[PDB]
Amino acid sequence: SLRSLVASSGTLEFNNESFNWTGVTQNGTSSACIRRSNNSFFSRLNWLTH
Amino acid sequence: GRIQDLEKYVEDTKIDLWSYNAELLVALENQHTIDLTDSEMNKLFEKTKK
Repeated sequence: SLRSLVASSGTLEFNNESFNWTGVTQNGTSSACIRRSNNSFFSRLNWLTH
Repeated sequence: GRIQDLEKYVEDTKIDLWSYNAELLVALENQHTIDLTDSEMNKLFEKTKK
């Protein structure tokens, strides 16, 4: 269902939005997903940690 | 998504098949009706001739 709904919309237009995540660590990163030899993550998701 | 796509697809397939059937039905019947009316005149002409 998710694959179908993205496909039918036909656009990846993304607008960043400012959520108030006061109190947690943002921009979490992992060694399983390396961009330019640095640890990174899915560009559109924001990994919150302690 | 998935289930709604199927319901949509079922109706679209069905509509195309009935729309085809209706177009062909009139076309077949109409050609034959015009041919049958012509036939009766020819039969009358031939009957008078005979």
